[PDB]
Amino acid sequence: MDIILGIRVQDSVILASSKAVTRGISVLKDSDDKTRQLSPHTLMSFAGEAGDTVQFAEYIQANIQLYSIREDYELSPQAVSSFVRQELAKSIRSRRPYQVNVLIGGYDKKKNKPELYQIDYLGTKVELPYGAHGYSGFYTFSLLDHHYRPDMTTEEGLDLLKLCVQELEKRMPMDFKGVIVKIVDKDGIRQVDDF
Amino acid sequence: GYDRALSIFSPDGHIFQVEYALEAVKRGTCAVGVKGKNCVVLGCERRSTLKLQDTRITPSKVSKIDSHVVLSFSGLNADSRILIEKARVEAQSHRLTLEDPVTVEYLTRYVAGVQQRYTQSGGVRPFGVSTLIAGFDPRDDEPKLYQTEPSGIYSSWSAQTIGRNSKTVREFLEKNYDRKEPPATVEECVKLTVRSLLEVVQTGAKNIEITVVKPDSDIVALSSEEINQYVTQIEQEKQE
Amino acid sequence: GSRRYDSRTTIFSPEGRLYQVEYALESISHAGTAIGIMASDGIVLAAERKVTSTLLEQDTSTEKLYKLNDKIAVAVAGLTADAEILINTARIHAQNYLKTYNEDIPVEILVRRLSDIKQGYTQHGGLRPFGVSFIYAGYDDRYGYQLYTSNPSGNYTGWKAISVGANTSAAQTLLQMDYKDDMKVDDAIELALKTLSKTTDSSALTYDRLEFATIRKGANDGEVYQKIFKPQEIKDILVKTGIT
Amino acid sequence: TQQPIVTGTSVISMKYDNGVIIAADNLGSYGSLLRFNGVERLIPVGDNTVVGISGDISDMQHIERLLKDLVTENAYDNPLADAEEALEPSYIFEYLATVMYQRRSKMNPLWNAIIVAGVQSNGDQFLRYVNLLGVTYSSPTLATGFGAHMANPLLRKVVDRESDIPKTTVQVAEEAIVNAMRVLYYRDARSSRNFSLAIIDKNTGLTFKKNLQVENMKWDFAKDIKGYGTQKI
Amino acid sequence: TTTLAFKFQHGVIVAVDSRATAGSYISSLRMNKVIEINPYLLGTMSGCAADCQYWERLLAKECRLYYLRNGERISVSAASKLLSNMMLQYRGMGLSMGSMICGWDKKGPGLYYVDDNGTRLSGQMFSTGSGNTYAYGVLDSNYKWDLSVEDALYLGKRSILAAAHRDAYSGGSVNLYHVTEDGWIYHGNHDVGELFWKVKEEEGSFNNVIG
Amino acid sequence: DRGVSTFSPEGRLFQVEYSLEAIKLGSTAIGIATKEGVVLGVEKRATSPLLESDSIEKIVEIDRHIGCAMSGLTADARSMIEHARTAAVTHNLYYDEDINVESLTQSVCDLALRFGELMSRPFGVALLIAGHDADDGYQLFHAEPSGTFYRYNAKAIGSGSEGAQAELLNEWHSSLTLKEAELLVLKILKQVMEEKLDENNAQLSCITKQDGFKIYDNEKTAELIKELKEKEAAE
Amino acid sequence: QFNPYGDNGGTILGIAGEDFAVLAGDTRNITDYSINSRYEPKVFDCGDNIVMSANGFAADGDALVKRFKNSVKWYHFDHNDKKLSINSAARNIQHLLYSRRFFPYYVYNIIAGLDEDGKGAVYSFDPVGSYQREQCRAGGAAASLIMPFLDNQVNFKNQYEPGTNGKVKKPLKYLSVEEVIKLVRDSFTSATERHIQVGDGLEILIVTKDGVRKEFYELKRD
Amino acid sequence: NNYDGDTVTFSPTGRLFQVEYALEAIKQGSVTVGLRSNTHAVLVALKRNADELSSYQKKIIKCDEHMGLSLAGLAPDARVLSNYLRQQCNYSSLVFNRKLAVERAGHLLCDKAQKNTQSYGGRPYGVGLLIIGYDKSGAHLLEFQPSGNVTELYGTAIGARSQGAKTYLERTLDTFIKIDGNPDELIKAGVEAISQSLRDESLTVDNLSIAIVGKDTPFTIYDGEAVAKYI
Ligand SMILES: *[C@@](C)(CO)[C@](*)(O)[C@H](CC(C)C)NC(=O)[C@H](Cc1ccccc1)NC(=O)[C@H](CC(C)C)NC(=O)[C@H](CCc1ccccc1)NC(=O)CN1CCOCC1
Ligand SMILES: [Mg+2]
Repeated sequence: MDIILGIRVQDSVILASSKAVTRGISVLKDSDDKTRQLSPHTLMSFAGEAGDTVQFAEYIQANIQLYSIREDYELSPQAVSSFVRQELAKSIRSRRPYQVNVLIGGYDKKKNKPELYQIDYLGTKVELPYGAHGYSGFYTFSLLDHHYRPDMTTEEGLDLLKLCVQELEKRMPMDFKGVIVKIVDKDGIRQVDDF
Repeated sequence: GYDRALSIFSPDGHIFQVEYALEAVKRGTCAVGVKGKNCVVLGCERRSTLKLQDTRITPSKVSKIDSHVVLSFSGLNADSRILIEKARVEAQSHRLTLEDPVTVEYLTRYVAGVQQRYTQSGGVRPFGVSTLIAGFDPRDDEPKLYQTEPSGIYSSWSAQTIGRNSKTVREFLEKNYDRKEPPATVEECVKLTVRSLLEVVQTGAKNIEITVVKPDSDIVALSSEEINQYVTQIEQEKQE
Repeated sequence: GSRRYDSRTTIFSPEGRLYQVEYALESISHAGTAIGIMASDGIVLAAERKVTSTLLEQDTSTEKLYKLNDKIAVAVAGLTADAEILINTARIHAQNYLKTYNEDIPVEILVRRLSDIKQGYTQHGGLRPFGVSFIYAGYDDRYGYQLYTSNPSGNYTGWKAISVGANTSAAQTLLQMDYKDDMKVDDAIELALKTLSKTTDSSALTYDRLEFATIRKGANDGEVYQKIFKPQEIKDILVKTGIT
Repeated sequence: TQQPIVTGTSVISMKYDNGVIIAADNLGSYGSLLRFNGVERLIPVGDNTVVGISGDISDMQHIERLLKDLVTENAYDNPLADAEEALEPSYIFEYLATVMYQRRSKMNPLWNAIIVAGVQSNGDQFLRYVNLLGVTYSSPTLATGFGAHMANPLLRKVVDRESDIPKTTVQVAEEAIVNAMRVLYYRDARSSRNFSLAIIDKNTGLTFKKNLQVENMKWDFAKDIKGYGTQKI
Repeated sequence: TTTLAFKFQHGVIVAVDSRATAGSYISSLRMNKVIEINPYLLGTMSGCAADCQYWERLLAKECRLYYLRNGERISVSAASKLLSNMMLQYRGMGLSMGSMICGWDKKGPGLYYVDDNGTRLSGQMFSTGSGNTYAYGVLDSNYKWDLSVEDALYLGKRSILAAAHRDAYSGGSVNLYHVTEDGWIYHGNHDVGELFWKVKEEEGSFNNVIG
Repeated sequence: DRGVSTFSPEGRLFQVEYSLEAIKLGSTAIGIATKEGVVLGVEKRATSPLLESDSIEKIVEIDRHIGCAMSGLTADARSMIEHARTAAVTHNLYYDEDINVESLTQSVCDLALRFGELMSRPFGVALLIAGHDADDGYQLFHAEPSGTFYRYNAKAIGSGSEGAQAELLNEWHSSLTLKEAELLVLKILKQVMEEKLDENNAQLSCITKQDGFKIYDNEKTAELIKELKEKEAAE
Repeated sequence: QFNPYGDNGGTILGIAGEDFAVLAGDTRNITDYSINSRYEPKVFDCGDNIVMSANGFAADGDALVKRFKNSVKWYHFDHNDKKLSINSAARNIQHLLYSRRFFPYYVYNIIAGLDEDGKGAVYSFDPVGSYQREQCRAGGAAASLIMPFLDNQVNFKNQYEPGTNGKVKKPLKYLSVEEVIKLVRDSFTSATERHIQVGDGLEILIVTKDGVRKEFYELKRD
Repeated sequence: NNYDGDTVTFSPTGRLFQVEYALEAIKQGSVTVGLRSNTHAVLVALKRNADELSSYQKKIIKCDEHMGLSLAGLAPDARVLSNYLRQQCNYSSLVFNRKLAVERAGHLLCDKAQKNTQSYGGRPYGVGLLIIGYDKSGAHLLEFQPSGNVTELYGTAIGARSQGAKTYLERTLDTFIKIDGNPDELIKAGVEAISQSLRDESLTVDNLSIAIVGKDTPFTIYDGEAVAKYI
C-alpha cells in the first residue's frame, strides 16, 4: 500500500487511506483497510513493504491493548506515538528492519484536543496539523498549505480532503482505487461509508 | 541456575508443597462466584483489619484479563499478579495469532497449566493461589464460571467459593442454588451472592465487593451504596 | 553434594506461610519507624533514624528517605543495603518509562514493578528475600497524591496514612484516631511528628534522630515539589509543632 | 572458503590381477614456481593401504596426521589390531570421504583429490577416489588432475573393463604406470621427473619404491625442428 | 501456473491447472495444486512446489492439532493466519508461495489469499500464478453471487481454460472443487486438450483457433 | 534431604514408588479390549453437587484411532496428552500414515523418567491408552510413571483397582462383544464406586476401526445403565 | 570462490507397471568432458521392497540415499519391524530434502516399488522436496530426450485409432514387464546416441512381490 | 547407611551403595540366559507378566543386524542403553563402513555407565544386559553390570534364580562350545539352561523369548508359536 493522508481539524482527526493492494502486475483487492484501532480514541494508518505493515500494526495494537487492560486506562495519543517511534527506531538498526510508515490520529480526552503524529520507518516523529507519507505529500501539501485553518469543522476537513484526493487522482500515474476515510473525535472512531 | 526439586512426592503419595499452597489459599480472603441465567457475579471479601486504606488505588480483588473475561482469587496477593499478567499476555497473544478472543475455558486451561508447571519444575514453588475465572465466550450468551487451584486442576461450576470460611458459604450455596432455575435476573444473582458472603463477612459495609459480568463485554463493578441497599433489604426480610 | 547445605528459602510452611518472608518481617519490626500521611494538598514522610551518635555526620547522611524521581519518594524500613539495590532499580524503571512514553511514570506502576521483583525472590531462585519495607509517597495526574507500602512478600496496598518498622501497631492506632479526610499538609506534618514522639523507644524526639520530607503542590502553580528537610529545618518544625 | 597455495599434481593408479598400483611425483609447487622437490604424496596406512593425495599440501599434511592418529586410535583396547581388527582400505576411505563431505558442507573444504588404493582382508582389490566436494567414484583405473586427461587413456588400454583385471600382471601394470608418469613429465607444466610408486599385492604385501626417475625419454628429434613455419636455418 | 477461487451463494469454487515447469521444459503434465487439509479446508498452490507442499502440509498438522485441543474445527481466518505467520519467520529467506485458503466455517464460506511476503487478504474472488490475468478477465465479466453450482463450476473451469490457452506456463488439466457446509467435493480432472475443443464447439468461443 | 533419583536398598526408585501411591488415591478408570473394539470407562467423582460434572474430562482423544483414560493427579496428564497428540500428528506428517498404538505409548513413556536435579518429579498419574492399528488390531496399554507399559486384555487403575482387576479376571474372555464389554465396565464401576452410578458421575467411551474414538453421550450411557439393571434383575 | 556443487551427469528412468515397477539408470559418472567411471552404480536397493536413485550431484545423491537407508533402519527399530510403505517412504524423503531448503541436495530423486494394494508405484522428487506419484518419469541429463517418447509409447499420447481420424483415442492397455524393459532399453540407446553424458552401461532394478531383481546391459562407450 | 544417599559418596570400607542398590534391581528382574559356540551366539529370556490379562514384558532388543542384547531390571534403562548401542553401531557403519566390534560395544557401555556413578545429581543404571553378536573375530557374549563392569564369557545368566542356570553352563562348558553349525541344538542347550532357574512356573508359548545370531544368521528374535518347537 502506498497512499495515506491525515488532517487534524478543530475537534477531530481525519485519516484517509487507499484501498488498492497489488501483486506483480495485478490488483488483487480494491477494498483494503490500511488501519488498526489501537485504543477507543486512537487510530493508526500504515503504509510500506508488503506483510511488514500489517504485522507491525497488529503488534503495536496488541501492546497498547495489553497496556489498557493492565492499567484500566487509555494511553494518550502522545504516549502511544512515542512507544511506536521507539519500536521503529529500535527496528531500523535490527538485522531486518520493518519497512513501515505510519500516521497516528488520536483524540486526547484529558486535554480535549485532536492530535496527529507522522512517523516514518526510521523512527522520525513529528506532530502536524496535516501529514502524509511517500509521494502523497508532493501533490497534496500545496492545497493543504493554502486551504487549512485550525478552526475548521469536520465537514470542512472532509471537503478539503476530497480536493486532495481529486488532485491525486488527476496527477498520480498509479490507480489507488479511492480511499477509506475515518474520523477520530471525542466520541471515538467511525468510518465515512460514502466517499 | 537453581534447580532444586522443591515439589516432590512423600511416602504416602502426597506433594506437600502443593498441599501447603492450598493452606495459603485457605488463609486468603473469601471469594465467591455465582452464575445466573444471563450473567455471572463475582463477590469478594475485604478484611476490615486494614482501615485508613485508600480504596481508589488499592489493588482491586477482581481483575479484567480481557474485555469479556475476569479473574478473582484467594491466597497470596503477590502470586496472583504473576498469574494475571501471564493470562493477560496470553489473551492478547491468542487474539494476535488466531484472530479470536480467548474462550473462558481456554483462558482457564492456560492459567491452570501455568499453576501445574510450577508443581513439577526445578527451583520453583507452587502458586499459593486459587482462582475463579468468569465471563462470556465471543458471540455466546451462555455464562461461564471456572475454578483453578495450585495443583493445576480446573473445572466448571454453577456456583463456587474459595478462601477462608469457604466451607460455610459453599454450604449456603448448595442449599440455596437451584440448577433447574438459576437466578433469572441480575438482581436475583447479586442478591444471592451478597447473601452468601453475609454468612461469613462480619459487617456489610466496605467488606463486600461485587462485580457483575454480562454478555458482549459488559462488565461493571457495583459501588458501596448499591451493595449497601442489598445488605439492607436482606436483613429486613430476615427480621421475620 | 551441595543440596546438604541448602536452606530452601522459597518454601511453604505446613500452615501455608513463607518462612523467610515472615522472618524478614520480624527483622523489619526492629527497624526505625517510618510514617506516611496523605492529605488533600500534599503528602508527608517522617522517619526515625536508629540510635545515632554525636559523631555521625547528619547533614550528608541518608538512611531512611530516598528520591526515586521528581514526583515519587520512598521511606525505608529494614536493611539499608538491600533497599539501595531496589531503589536504583526503581530509579531505572522510572527513566525507562519516561524514555518510552515521554511521560512521568504513574506511581502505582512503579510500585507494582518493585513489588513484583520482591515477589520473585519468594517463589524462585533459592535466594533470601529483601529485608525491606517501603512507604511510597508520590503524585501523578490520574489519581493525584498516593501512599503505598510494599513488604518482602511482594504484596502492596494503598493508604491514607500508614507506618512501617517498629511499633506499627501502636502507631497505626494513633493515626487511625486523629486522621480525618479533609486534613491538610501542615496538620499532617504535626500528626506524623506527634505519632513518632509517642511511639519512639528513645527518651525524647530530637532533630538529629529524624529524617523528614514533604510532597506538595505548594510549588508555584500546577506542579509538584519534593522537599527533603535539612537538619536545621527539622529542628524548626519540631519547635513549631511544640515537641521541643 | 580458501585458495590452494602449495600444491601437488596428478596421482595415478590402477588395478591388476593380484592387487593395485599407485604413483605420484615428489613436487610441491607454489604457483608456477617448482618450490619443493622432496615431497612425499603417497602415505601408507598399515601394510595394506596407500593413500595418494593431490592438491593443497598443508591440507595433505593435515590428512596425513588424521590417518596417523586413526592408526593409534584403532589400536586402543584392541588385541586384534595387527590381525582381524586391523584397518582396512574401505574403512580408511569412508572416514576420509566422511570428512571431505562434511568440510565442503561447512564451506571450508580440504582442497584435495584423494585416491585410496589397497587390498582388503578377503584379497579383494580396493581403489576409490574422493575430492574436496566429497564426490566419490571407483574404476579399474583412477587418476587426479592431469592424470585424468592423459594417464587414464593409457591405463584403460591395459584394463578397459572389469574382466581385464585378472588378465593383467604386475609387470605389465607397473610398466603402464611408469610410462604414464613419463607422459605427464612431457606434458604437465607442474610435474617433476622424480616420483614414488607403491604396489599393494595380496601375496607379496606392500612394496614402497622411492626416488624413482622418469627415464628412456625421447628428445633427439628436437634438433631437426626449426622456426615456426617458414624458417629453414 | 493458474489458480482461482471464488465465493458465491452456494459456497466456494476452487479451480487450478496442473502444469509444472523447470524453465521452458514441461516437467509435469499433471501436478496436484490443491491440498486437502481437512474435509472443510482446501489450499491452492502457486510458486515453488516444494515450499507450497511443505508449508501447507505443515499447516494441516497445525490445523489438526487445533481440533484435538479444542474439539472444534479451525476457522478459515485462523488457518490462513497460522500460515502467514510461518511465512513471516522465513522473512526474506527466499520462499516462493502463493496460496488461497478456501473453506466453510461458522461465519459461512471463507476465502483468504496468503503469500510468501506474509500478506493475508480476505475476499470474494482471487487468482494466482502466471496466468491469473487471463482468468480474472473471464471471472470479472461473468461472476455473480446468484450463480448456480453447475454454472459456477463451469466458470472456474472456463477461466482456467482461458489462461491455459494463452499462458505458456499454464495448462495440462483442470482440477475442480466445490466447498459446501458438508465439506468439499472433488469435481474431477479435465484434460485441457479435450476440454478446449469441446468448449470451442459448444460455446463458439476461440473462433480464431482452427479445428 | 536426599536425591530425587535415589535408589532404595530394595532396588526401587523412591519417587517412582511414591507416585504410585498418589495413583491409588485417584478415581477409578477401567479399560476392556475386545475383537469388536476397546471400551474405556471412568469414575468422574465430583467433589460437590454444584460442580458441573460434564466439565470433568478424564477420557481424552489422542488421535482418531487412539483414546486415553487417566487416574491420579489428573493435572499432570495434560502435558502427557499434549505430547501424545503432537507425536501422533507429527508421525502422520513424517510418514503419511496412522501411528502404531505401541509406538505412541512408548513415546509417552519416554517422558516418564525424564526427572532429576528436565522436570523436578515423576508424573503422578497413570494412563490407559486404547487404540487400533492395522498390524496388531485393537490394543489396550497401561502407561505408568516408571516408564514401563504393559499391554492388557482388560485393566483397572485407581482406588478400586485390585477389587476391579479380580472381577475383570473372572469376566473377560476372548469372544466378548462390544455391547457386553460396555455393560461389564458399567457393572464393575458401579461395584467399586462410593456414590450410586448414573450417567452424570460416570462416563463411557470406545474405539472402533470404523467410527474411531468416541465419547458416549449421557443419554446413550443412561440407556446402557438401564439395560444393565434389568439384566441383573433377570436372575 | 569455492563452488560446493558439481554435475556428475547421468540419467535415470522409473516406470510403474500394473503389478511391478522398474527403476533404471546409466552407470556412467562424469565431470565436464572426462569420464570418472564407466560402471558406478546409481540405483540402490534400500530395503522393504523400495529402490531409489538420486541423480545429479553424486556427493549429495550418495548422502541422501545413505540417509534414507538409515531412515528405513530406524523405522524398523522404532515401530516394531513394520514394513515401510512406498507412500510413507516418499513423505519421509520430502522431509529429508527440505531439511536443506537453504543449502539443497542438488539431486533429482526417484523411488519405485509397490503400493499397499500390490500395484506398481513410482514417486518423483525435486531437489527441495516436492514429490508426486507418477506412472512414468525420466530424470537427469537426458530427461527431455526420453519423456516425450514415453508419453507417446506408454500413455499413447497423440495416438488415435485408424479410420476414426482423431475422434477416438488409442485405448490405454497395460504393459508387461518385458514390454517395459524394451522401452527402457530403446530410451537409453537413443539417449546415448544424442547425449554425451549418457553411455557405457545400463542397470535396471525390477520390483515385484517376489523381491528386487537386477538386469545389466552394455551401452556405447564413446 | 549414612553413605547411600547418593552415588558420589564412598562408604568407609570403599563401597558405593547406590551402585549396589542398582545391582539389586537386576536380581529382582526375571531370569535371562546367554551362551555361544564358535559359529553362533544365543539369548534365552524368561518373560514376566503383570497378571493373566496382561502381556509378557519383552526382554530382548535388537541393536544391529549382527548384534543385540537381553535385559534384566529397569526396562526403561535398557531402552536408553540399547538406543545408545544402536547409535554407536550405526556411527561405525556410516562413518567407517565398519560393523562395530562386540568387544568395543562393551567398552562403550562400560564408559557410559561409569559417568553416572561418579557425578552428583544423576543415578546409576538399574539394569543388567547380556550382549551377543557375530563380528570379524567370530561369535561373542558379553555381560554388562551397571557398575560399569563388562565381561566377555562363553555363557552366563542374570536375574532372579540365575545361579542355577550359571552352574549348568559351567558343567556343560565343554559340550555347548562345540555345537558348531547347529543353531537348534545350541538353543536347546540354552532352553535347558534357563530351565534350571524355574520354580513353580514352566516354559509356555507366550512365556519364552529366544534370540540368535551367527555366521550366516542376522540377529533375529523368536516369540509366540515360533518357540513352541523348543518347549
Ligand atoms: C506455474 C506453472 C508457473 O508459475 C505454477 O506456478 C507452478 C505451481 C507449482 C505448484 C507447480 N509453479 C511451478 O511449477 C514452479 C515454478 C517456479 C519455480 C521456482 C520458483 C518459482 C516458480 N516450478 C517448480 O517449483 C519446479 C517444479 C518441479 C518441476 C517439480 N521446480 C523447480 O524449478 C526446481 C526448484 C528450483 C531449484 C532448486 C534447487 C536448485 C536449482 C533450482 N528446479 C529444478 O529442478 C531445476 N533443475 C536444476 C537441475 O537441472 C534440472 C532442472
Ligand atoms: Mg516523517
